[PDB]
Amino acid sequence: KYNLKMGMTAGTSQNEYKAAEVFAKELKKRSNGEIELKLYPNAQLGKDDLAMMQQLEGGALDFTFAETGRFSTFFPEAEVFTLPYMIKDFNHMKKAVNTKFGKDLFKKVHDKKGMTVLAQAYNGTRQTTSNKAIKSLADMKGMKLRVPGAAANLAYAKYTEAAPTPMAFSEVYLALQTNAVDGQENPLSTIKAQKFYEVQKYLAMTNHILNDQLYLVSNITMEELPENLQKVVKESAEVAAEYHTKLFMDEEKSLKDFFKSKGVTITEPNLVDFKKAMKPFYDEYIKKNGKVGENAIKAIEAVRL
Ligand SMILES: CC(=O)N[C@H]1[C@H]([C@H](O)[C@H](O)CO)O[C@](O)(C(=O)O)C[C@@H]1O
Repeated sequence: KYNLKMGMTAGTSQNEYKAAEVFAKELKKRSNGEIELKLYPNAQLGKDDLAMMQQLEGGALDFTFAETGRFSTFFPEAEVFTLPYMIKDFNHMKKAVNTKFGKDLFKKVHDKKGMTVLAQAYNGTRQTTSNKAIKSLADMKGMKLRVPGAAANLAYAKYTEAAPTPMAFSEVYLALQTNAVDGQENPLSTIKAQKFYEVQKYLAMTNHILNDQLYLVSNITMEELPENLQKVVKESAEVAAEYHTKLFMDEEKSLKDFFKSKGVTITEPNLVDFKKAMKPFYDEYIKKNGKVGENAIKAIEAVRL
């Protein structure tokens, strides 16, 4: 019997965990009990996604979650997948990772980082919450905006003239409650699941970064499994990914109504000022990655539709 482990930053209330439960359910079903997957949420295995991805390389951890743009830590050119206002929708994201650039990235992740991408899911589009109303770009000036330890999110806070305040995901609620920070930044689904709306009187539809979610498996783990069970793992992830995608999609259809009923004021500021403010980070990306970065942008821009 194969007792596998899956770690994640998301809590048990979030859609990521719900889809992971389906993943474990499919694994046990399609393997006739040979494969049993235990879930380890709330980042109880490591600091963040970066720590758990490193655990997959060593084979200590079998499965974990990761955004495609998060691979920029290992392959700098992959940051194009998480550049602010670069990805339009999930259909664009699906096609963006299926470019020659996207396919080469996953291939490099396999060859050099010991991780195999099983499936891709939609993990929501990020918005901005605050204790004060954000109706223009000037309203975010000097606010202590919490962001994850990622360059794209840090840049978004910086070029909106906010004060980038990086901290762990588990420490966000308390920080908002005690007004240590003035606001955070996450998809609507995450905002509801982690109940950030309980401590945030405002919500700005900024739509700056789209998050996908990759079902990663350790290369060592796949090597320890019979070939037919490796196919089970692949198929189980694809099933969960669809369920994963549908969860975020369904909520984003009616979550704005939910928040407004809870007394949260939802603003929809003009985003052409937001998009224009992100230009120096694009220059930053290009200067760091050179022609590789330029061609990557033009390749992903082409499949936006
Ligand atoms: C797979 C994964 O760990 N996603 C996490 C992301 C990424 O760490 C970040 O976007 C960088 O890619 O940040 C969070 O949204 C956050 O801290 O607010 C939590 C979320 O669980």
